[PDB]
Amino acid sequence: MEHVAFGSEDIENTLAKMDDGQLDGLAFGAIQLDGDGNILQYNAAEGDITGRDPKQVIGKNFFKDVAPGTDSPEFYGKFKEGVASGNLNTMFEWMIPTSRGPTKVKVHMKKALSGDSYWVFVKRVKLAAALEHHHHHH
Ligand SMILES: COc1cc(O)ccc1/C=C1N=C(/C=C/c2ccncc2)N(C)C\1=O
Repeated sequence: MEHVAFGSEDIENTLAKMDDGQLDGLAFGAIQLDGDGNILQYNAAEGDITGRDPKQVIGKNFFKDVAPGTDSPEFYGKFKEGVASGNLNTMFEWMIPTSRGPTKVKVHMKKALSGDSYWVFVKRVKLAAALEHHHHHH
């Protein structure tokens, strides 16, 4: 009846009942990974922004092709980290380097309700500028 909300208290409960059709309707990115990190689900929204295909990512790991070079303890490490505890709950910002240039965004990974899957949402942050903070060598 109501619309979906990013980082909602019942975001998983809602999506669990919703299918791929509605998922793509979302105004944000949604990616479901398995215990190993294999792309189980992929909403069109994210596929459009990033430029990746859902039926093409299916089976492939998020750090395998979906994100080459993301095999760090900050991203990949956290993913498997929570999996060991049985509740991958992490919320931080990530940099998505593209052809047009790097752009900061919001990343949220919450383990599914069934436990045999993990939800990964992504929302582009607001526009903003920045400067350099370099000093003389010491
Ligand atoms: C939450 O993070 C993401 C969500 C997504 O949906 C897609 C991507 C990323 C993150 C990253 N993607 C890349 C590189 C992609 C690439 C694609 C095609 N050719 C060369 C490189 N790097 C370095 C990332 O950190």
